[PDB]
Amino acid sequence: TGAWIVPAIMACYLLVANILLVNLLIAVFNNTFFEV
Amino acid sequence: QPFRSDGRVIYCVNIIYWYIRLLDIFGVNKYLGPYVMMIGKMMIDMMYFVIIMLVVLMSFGVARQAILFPNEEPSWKLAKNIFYMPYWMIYGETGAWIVPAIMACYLLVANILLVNLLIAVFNNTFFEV
Amino acid sequence: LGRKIYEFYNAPIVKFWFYTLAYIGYLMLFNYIVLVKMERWPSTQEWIVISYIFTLGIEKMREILMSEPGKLLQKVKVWLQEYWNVTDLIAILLFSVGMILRLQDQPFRSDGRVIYCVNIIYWYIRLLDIFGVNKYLGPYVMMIGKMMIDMMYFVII
Ligand SMILES: CC(C)CCC[C@@H](C)[C@H]1CC[C@H]2[C@@H]3CC=C4C[C@@H](OC(=O)CCC(=O)O)CC[C@]4(C)[C@H]3CC[C@]12C
Ligand SMILES: CC(C)CCC[C@@H](C)[C@H]1CC[C@H]2[C@@H]3CC=C4C[C@@H](OC(=O)CCC(=O)O)CC[C@]4(C)[C@H]3CC[C@]12C
Ligand SMILES: CC(C)CCC[C@@H](C)[C@H]1CC[C@H]2[C@@H]3CC=C4C[C@@H](OC(=O)CCC(=O)O)CC[C@]4(C)[C@H]3CC[C@]12C
Ligand SMILES: Cc1cc(NC(=O)[C@H](c2ccccc2)N2CCCc3ccccc32)no1
Repeated sequence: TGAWIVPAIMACYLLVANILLVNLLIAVFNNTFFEV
Repeated sequence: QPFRSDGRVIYCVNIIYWYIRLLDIFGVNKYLGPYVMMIGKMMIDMMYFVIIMLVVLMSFGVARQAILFPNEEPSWKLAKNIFYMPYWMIYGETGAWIVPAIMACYLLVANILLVNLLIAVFNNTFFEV
Repeated sequence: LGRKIYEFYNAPIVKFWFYTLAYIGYLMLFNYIVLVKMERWPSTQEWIVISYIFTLGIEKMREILMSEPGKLLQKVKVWLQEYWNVTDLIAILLFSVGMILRLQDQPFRSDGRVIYCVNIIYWYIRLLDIFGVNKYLGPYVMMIGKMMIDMMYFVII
């Protein structure tokens, strides 16, 4: 009936877990290259 | 036989070079030539990266092989384990907490440091050529 | 000929290459004593690693004694201002604790083996300080140094 709160959790997990934070990390480690 | 299998293996390792040899021709293409020279610079860059990658990675691998499987007899299969098992350790898993610190540092320094260092290195080498 | 030998072996580059060949041998013997069996009494390959750690401890004591300031606490603080000296001392007391636990019977031998297995990690990481001098590896070592602080601030988020 209302078993749809869980796929929203997996959907936000896929949205913010790798696809945000990992690309933030290559961006951070790319900016620190030329400064040193 | 069994020298026919050795000749087949030598043919099978020669076809690799006879495919790699096409990069010298590709070196003349206005769009492939920069990529061939980029492979040429990235070979030296990855060669210098490989020492730090080994120092980071096979030390843990030795740590995993000395924490787990504590009864491995002296044989040459130990070296094959310590540079084959951590190569495929993606799917692998009172005071029994020293091991999760090892996995935690492994996840911290193995991919999430060295791989991003590698896209950073290969991104800096783009505009210079 | 003796003057030539003494002039060769007192050179700093010769000392550096001799010292890193002795490390490479130390890493080899430490890998051997963490992969092969370990009994009530240590083998030759483990007594060599024990003697390695004890002679470095004596060398670090000579670094404590033979330095520039005259006060003992002042020269101790000056030597401990460098982070690598701190982690080297931490590894020396860690190895002596692991050896003392290993010299006892079971289950303390497993604890000594675990302490050896966590000390080999630092004794591989210590090579980054040497790599810091390579014209091509030194930038990468400093990049690891900045990326440690960057990943530490990233880890909270
Ligand atoms: C840090 C990087 C650059 C190199 C790491 C090298 C190690 C992975 C090697 C170097 C010394 C090797 C050991 C040297 C000697 C032996 C004995 C060998 O057994 C025999 O030769 C049987 C006969 C006998 O000696 O009794 C089995 C492999 C083993 C443990 C080797 C396992 C792999 C080791 C630890
Ligand atoms: C900077 C330098 C000191 C690095 C080079 C290290 C070598 C000088 C060491 C490392 C491994 C050592 C060996 C490790 C084990 C043995 C076996 C040991 O013999 C036994 O234990 C029983 C007899 C046997 O079966 O050999 C005799 C010494 C020997 C050859 C050692 C001789 C000295 C070696 C070659
Ligand atoms: C000059 C720099 C690059 C250092 C070179 C170090 C090597 C000369 C050492 C380091 C590890 C040593 C090995 C470590 C352990 C063993 C096992 C040892 O065999 C045993 O302990 C089993 C019993 C037996 O002796 O038969 C024989 C010597 C050997 C191969 C050693 C031979 C000498 C090695 C290769
Ligand atoms: C045990 C053990 C450790 C070790 N090596 C060092 O920890 C280090 C070193 C590391 C790599 C290459 C060369 C030397 N080293 C040895 C002597 C004391 C000392 C002083 C200042 C800086 C380095 C250094 N050898 O056996």
